[PDB]
Amino acid sequence: KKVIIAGNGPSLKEIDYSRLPNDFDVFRCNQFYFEDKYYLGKKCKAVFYAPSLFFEQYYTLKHLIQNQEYETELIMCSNYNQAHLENENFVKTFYDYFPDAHLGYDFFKQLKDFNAYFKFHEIYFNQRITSGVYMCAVAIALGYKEIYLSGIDFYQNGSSYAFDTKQKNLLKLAPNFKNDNSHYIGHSKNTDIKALEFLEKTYKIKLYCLCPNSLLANFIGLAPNLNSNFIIQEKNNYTKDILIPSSEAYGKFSKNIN
Amino acid sequence: KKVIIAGNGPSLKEIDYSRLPNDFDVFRCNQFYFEDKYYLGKKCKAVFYAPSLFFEQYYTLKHLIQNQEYETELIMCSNYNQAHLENENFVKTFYDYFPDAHLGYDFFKQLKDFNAYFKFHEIYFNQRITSGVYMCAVAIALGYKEIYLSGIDFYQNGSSYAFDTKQKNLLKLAPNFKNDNSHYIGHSKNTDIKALEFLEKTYKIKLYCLCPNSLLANFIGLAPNLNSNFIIQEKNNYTKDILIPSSEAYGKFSKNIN
Amino acid sequence: KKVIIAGNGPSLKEIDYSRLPNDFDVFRCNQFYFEDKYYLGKKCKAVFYAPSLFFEQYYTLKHLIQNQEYETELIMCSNYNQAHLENENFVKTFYDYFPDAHLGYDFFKQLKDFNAYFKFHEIYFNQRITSGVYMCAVAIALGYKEIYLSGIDFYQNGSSYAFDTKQKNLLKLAPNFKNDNSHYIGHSKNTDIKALEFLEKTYKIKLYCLCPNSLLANFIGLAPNLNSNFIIQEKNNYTKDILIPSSEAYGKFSKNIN
Amino acid sequence: KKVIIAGNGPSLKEIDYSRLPNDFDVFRCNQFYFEDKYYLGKKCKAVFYAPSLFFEQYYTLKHLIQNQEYETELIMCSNYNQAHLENENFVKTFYDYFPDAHLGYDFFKQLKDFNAYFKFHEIYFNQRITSGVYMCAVAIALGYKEIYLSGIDFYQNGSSYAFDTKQKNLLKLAPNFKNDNSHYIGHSKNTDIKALEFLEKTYKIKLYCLCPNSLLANFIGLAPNLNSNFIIQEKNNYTKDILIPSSEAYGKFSKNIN
Ligand SMILES: Nc1ccn([C@@H]2O[C@H](COP(=O)(O)O)[C@@H](O)[C@H]2O)c(=O)n1
Ligand SMILES: Nc1ccn([C@@H]2O[C@H](COP(=O)(O)O)[C@@H](O)[C@H]2O)c(=O)n1
Ligand SMILES: Nc1ccn([C@@H]2O[C@H](COP(=O)(O)O)[C@@H](O)[C@H]2O)c(=O)n1
Ligand SMILES: Nc1ccn([C@@H]2O[C@H](COP(=O)(O)O)[C@@H](O)[C@H]2O)c(=O)n1
Repeated sequence: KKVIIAGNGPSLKEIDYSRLPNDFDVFRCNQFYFEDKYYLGKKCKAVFYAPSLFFEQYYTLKHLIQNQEYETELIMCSNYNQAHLENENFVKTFYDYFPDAHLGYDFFKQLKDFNAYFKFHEIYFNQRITSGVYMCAVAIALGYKEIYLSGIDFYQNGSSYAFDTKQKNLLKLAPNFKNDNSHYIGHSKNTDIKALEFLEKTYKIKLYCLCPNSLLANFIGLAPNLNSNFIIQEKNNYTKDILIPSSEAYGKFSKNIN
Repeated sequence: KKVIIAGNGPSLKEIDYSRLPNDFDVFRCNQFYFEDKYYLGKKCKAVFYAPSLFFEQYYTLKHLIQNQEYETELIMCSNYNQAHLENENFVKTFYDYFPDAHLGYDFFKQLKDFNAYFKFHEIYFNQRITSGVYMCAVAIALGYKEIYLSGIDFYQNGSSYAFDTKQKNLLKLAPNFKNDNSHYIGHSKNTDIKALEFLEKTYKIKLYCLCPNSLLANFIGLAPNLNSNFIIQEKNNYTKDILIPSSEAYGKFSKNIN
Repeated sequence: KKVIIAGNGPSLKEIDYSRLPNDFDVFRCNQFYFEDKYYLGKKCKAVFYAPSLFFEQYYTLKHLIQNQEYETELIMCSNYNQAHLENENFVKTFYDYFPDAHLGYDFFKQLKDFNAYFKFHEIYFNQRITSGVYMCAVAIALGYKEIYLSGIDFYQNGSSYAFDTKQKNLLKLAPNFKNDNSHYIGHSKNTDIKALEFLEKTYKIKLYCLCPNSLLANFIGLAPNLNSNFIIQEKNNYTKDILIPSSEAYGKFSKNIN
Repeated sequence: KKVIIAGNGPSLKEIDYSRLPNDFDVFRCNQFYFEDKYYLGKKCKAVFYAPSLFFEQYYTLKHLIQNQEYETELIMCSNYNQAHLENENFVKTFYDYFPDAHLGYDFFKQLKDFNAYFKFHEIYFNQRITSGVYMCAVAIALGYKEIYLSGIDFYQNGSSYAFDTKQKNLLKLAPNFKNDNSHYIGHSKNTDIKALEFLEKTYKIKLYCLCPNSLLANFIGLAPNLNSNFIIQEKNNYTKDILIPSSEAYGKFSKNIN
């Protein structure tokens, strides 16, 4: 199958749907569910969460599924086996706390050349790919060959996500969202582009751009027009903030955070 | 073979023996040996002990076997790979301290969907299945297809086991037994029933109820009447309290408790 | 092949050599090299050392081999995977510090029933088999079927080894040798005999006794008279004390002792 | 293929090139890149770095490759699984920090007899083979059969490398280079020679000497004259000091040093 990999940049709201492939899987990450409409449908092949709020995102995802807001086959933690990026015990006990999820690194590390590329840039130059690029790597390891990108906009003029992230619960869990620039300073356009180009060339897969007005389109060729249809389903009374587990839950998980 | 899984609720003493299957294995757990009569015979396929008193139960079981009070093929520790439920070193060194026993989780974790079901409810909602339900999961992983339940009564009106648990040694090892309600507050009827229903539906096995007067019978269909016979053998001068290992034994095991 | 397993009791010096099998391997343990004559030849199939002085015994063995006093194919550490019996890091890094040796437990644990037998008696009853019995278990795991025993005398009237153990270096490394009873209080005749009987019956091997005047002969049938010959080669200017590694060597090994 | 293994002794500059084999791979180690000319070409099959400065050497190597000063297929850390020789966490997380490199011990330990030989001499006698000998062992494990040695001179009259090692960055990272004798006191000619002889005899490979005026030639037969040609390419504006990673990089790696 073809895969659609979606960041949460503004271009998530400016997909050119006439270019949407006929039969695809969808990869979403992080606060994707803050979206005000189902820009890519409610069915996900995989959802990816950073290690830092994985405990609360997993909880929240279960509520989303129970609520029939989204479905997903795979749940991925976007880890790297780096002490500075993730809690060591969290990773060691992962499959025992989250038996229906995966460590994304199980797949990422299958791309040796890209693992090496990432680590060198991260460790020595503080140049860190974003989640969207990480999902691409995992897609490639899973055997996907045609990758359609959207919602990747390189944090222009602030973090500027495709939705309002200033929500009480997320702000309390992750105070970095209080300010306009909440993402890692080590991210950049060039870093993401160079990484994507490395992946395409190294693993001989194909990248397409679904959003013609995104800066991404200056670097990645457009998905072909197919005259596809898409009705964007609206959302109302939806989950638009992360949920906070009880203090008893935190206590049971306390060896696995910080 | 068919398996009979026995909790230690009052219904252990009100089995409808005309419904006992012809050829079965028996699973017992915890203080099963406190029973005043051999309500299910002295031959067990497996005995299951919680991690918390495993050290003393193993010792006690060896005495029971040496004494010809019970026989058993398998000895299981009912663990979950959760730091809040069990001592980490205990689990790591288990097969070296108890070479003829098993960690039950070796089998429980083979039921991925149920492992995930359990962990989510336990961690986030403090809803904990009971040992009887854990034995069912292990039975399923071992390949059993027809499961006959008894002694499961959901702790109605106190812990109310089928025997007197207020015994000197057990009270000293586990002071929680001093009070009428000694079991985990996180247990409940709904939690056990929902879990059992999940297992039956997910793994396409069959559950039966051996005790028509138990509340369990409101939820699980009765084992068919077969006109089976059973003479309940009495017990006298039997082991009705847990045994306490020497202080030298505790010293050797001290890295594996608390 | 048949194997001769030798403790270091007084009966080591009263082997009835007319009963020595025609083609055998020899297992020796601990301070075997303190012997004043080659009671079993200088060629060993295996030598076994307790964990406690393994570091110095390995060093000493290399000197014995370099000196052409003994040869051996296998070097075994007689471990049990018990924190109270052996240093944990020592066991974890063993093959990296001693690449041509083995942990005996790699073989001992292949005898599940006997592993369980040992652990239960050791942990709960403080009944500890001796090295001679441990070598028997390892012999069985290695596939030996006929086991000829000597030098097993149950520490009658003191530790009373077949040689003088009051040597400067051994006394400094292991002050317990200063007193007449230097062995573990948890050893006994009954414990060794019961264990040997368990092994013979459980693994359907054959035990023989090479020393007709040893108390062992009250329990184990005599090796058949074959009219075999044996000239006991004398030893002179031989290594009769353990060697002590340099303080630099101890420093490098310091994580692996105590 | 045949392999050329190069230490960084003065004889690196006195190779008899008429003896250079026709088709070979090249192994270099440590500060090899300090060389003022390409005494063995810019193409390496493998480069080996000691654990102590591996973090900075890896960084530096990437710059050398980016700069087209050298190429290499394999990057090896010359480790031994010894706490006194290398940082434990460094070794445990190695493949996650350096995904395109190898722990040399993965290969060294495949030579059991030599692993045992090394450990015994190192631990008990403080007799430590040099990197050149370590590369030979790894070459043998990789399947090389004909080994041509150069740049091995046993540190005569000081460490006396084939280049100036008194460089600001190396001196700051490794103050031992400030003095004329900066190498391990535990190295010696006899130790290296005995080890090389052990390897040749044990693994039935062939050693040759490329440098007729080196003391090595008193012990190892000369590579046959083949009338081979070689033009030594000069180096200018080359990297002649190790590079120092940023303080942010050190912070991310801080669990893996000291
Ligand atoms: N303005 C934005 C916001 C998010 N994104 C991308 O969306 C993905 C998910 O966002 P976060 O990793 O910050 O949660 C990342 O690739 C991020 O870089 C973007 O490209 N431009
Ligand atoms: N009154 C009781 C007592 C025990 N039981 C069940 O018997 C099994 C063994 O009891 P404990 O896990 O508390 O040792 C559990 O399933 C427990 O819930 C019950 O269902 N009702
Ligand atoms: N008097 C003795 C001395 C040693 N032995 C046996 O010789 C073997 C080696 O002695 P030690 O394990 O104490 O080093 C053991 O089986 C020990 O019990 C014996 O049986 N009688
Ligand atoms: N004067 C020298 C310098 C280095 N060498 C060898 O070059 C190799 C690399 O040097 P170092 O391991 O010290 O970095 C080692 O084998 C070292 O012994 C040598 O033989 N004589």
